[PDB]
Amino acid sequence: FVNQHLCGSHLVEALYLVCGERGFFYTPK
Amino acid sequence: FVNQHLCGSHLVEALYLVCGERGFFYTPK
Amino acid sequence: FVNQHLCGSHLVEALYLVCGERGFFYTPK
Amino acid sequence: FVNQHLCGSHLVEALYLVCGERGFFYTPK
Amino acid sequence: FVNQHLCGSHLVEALYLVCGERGFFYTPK
Amino acid sequence: FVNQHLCGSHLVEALYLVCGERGFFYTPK
Amino acid sequence: GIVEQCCTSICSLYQLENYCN
Amino acid sequence: GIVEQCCTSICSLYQLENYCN
Amino acid sequence: GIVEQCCTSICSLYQLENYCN
Amino acid sequence: GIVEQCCTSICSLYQLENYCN
Amino acid sequence: GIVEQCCTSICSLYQLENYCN
Amino acid sequence: GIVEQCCTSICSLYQLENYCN
Ligand SMILES: *C(=O)CCCCCCCCCCCCC
Ligand SMILES: *C(=O)CCCCCCCCCCCCC
Ligand SMILES: *C(=O)CCCCCCCCCCCCC
Ligand SMILES: *CCCCCCCC[C@H](*)CCCCC(*)=O
Ligand SMILES: *CCCCCCCC[C@H](*)CCCCC(*)=O
Ligand SMILES: *CCCCCCCC[C@H](*)CCCCC(*)=O
Ligand SMILES: [Cl-]
Ligand SMILES: [Cl-]
Ligand SMILES: [Zn+2]
Ligand SMILES: [Zn+2]
Repeated sequence: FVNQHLCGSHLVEALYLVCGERGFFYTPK
Repeated sequence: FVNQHLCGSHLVEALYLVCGERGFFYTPK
Repeated sequence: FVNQHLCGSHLVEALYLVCGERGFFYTPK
Repeated sequence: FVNQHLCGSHLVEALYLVCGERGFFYTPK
Repeated sequence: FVNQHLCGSHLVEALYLVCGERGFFYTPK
Repeated sequence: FVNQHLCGSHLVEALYLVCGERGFFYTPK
Repeated sequence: GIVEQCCTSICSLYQLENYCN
Repeated sequence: GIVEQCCTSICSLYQLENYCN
Repeated sequence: GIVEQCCTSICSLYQLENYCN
Repeated sequence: GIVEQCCTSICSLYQLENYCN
Repeated sequence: GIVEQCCTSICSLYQLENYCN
Repeated sequence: GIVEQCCTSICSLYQLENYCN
């Protein structure tokens, strides 16, 4: 799904700004 | 230090494209 | 000065996520 | 609406590049 | 089409990261 | 050199908005 | 607002100028 | 995961905190 | 073009290489 | 201004919230 | 090149339009 | 770390793939 890929692209940058020093994990599957 | 914050903002997007369905763990310095 | 232009480009996106429905007024230097 | 949020994310960066020194205002509601 | 414009926005940055020194060409029409 | 890579990443997005349907040829240094 | 205008339809750069300060 | 949660519906920043390390 | 190819379906990085200079 | 303060020092969420409406 | 000119000096809309097709 | 290596030197696709799951 292309639109799912687009939202995940915005999810990653949102997580990076929110978490910061702690870091984050992204796992679609 | 802001320029590292900007560089990390581009790194996570690059990791998102490279990894895809695998996912990643972002751990900054 | 370009690096400020890049920093401002990241600032507006950060403001967009933080403010949400409130909105914001971006006034550069 | 998530897709509305995505377009607003691209609206902010488009406004920043177009306006420049004048600045801009974003107000969804 | 707005959603077509959004995908092209992500296509350009994906091409830039993939191609690198060679460069790339984007042509919707 | 990373800061040029970041600047080029913003340049292609700026070119994408400016050109629109015309398209562009990105040839880095 | 801009959401009902420039997201349902693609806005030109001139139409984007209406939302500068 | 986060894709089924924060993409079908808009997540608050507090909900985004659930995916930090 | 790339819009009809890599936007209707997700393209691999190898398929993205077809549009480099 | 936001540029003078946040492009020299990393602004957190609570600092950036000062500039919202 | 666009990099030598626009990554050292801020290019406006009309400068960036030079590199379109 | 990824920051110490890739924010000082340009990391390619194969270097960035090292940090995937
Ligand atoms: C892996 O494929 C995840 C399994 C669930 C897929 C959900 C697809 C839709 C996700 C929502 C995207 C919203 C885009 C605005
Ligand atoms: C606040 O919610 C604004 C009221 C109108 C909502 C419009 C929602 C749809 C906006 C268009 C989004 C287009 C995305 C490509
Ligand atoms: C110029 O208009 C190209 C002709 C074909 C238009 C295709 C429009 C749809 C493109 C897919 C967009 C997918 C967004 C997730
Ligand atoms: C002087 C030019 C800008 C570079 C700043 C120095 C490099 C970053 C500091 C060292 C890295 C660790 C950051 C910790 O917070
Ligand atoms: C020398 C490293 C890059 C920093 C450039 C100097 C800081 C920006 C100039 C002062 C800010 C006002 C910009 C006005 O146009
Ligand atoms: C010292 C501050 C950062 C600027 C680095 C020097 C400018 C970029 C090098 C010259 C441009 C050509 C790059 C070739 O790979
Ligand atoms: Cl999008
Ligand atoms: Cl940057
Ligand atoms: Zn940047
Ligand atoms: Zn998007």
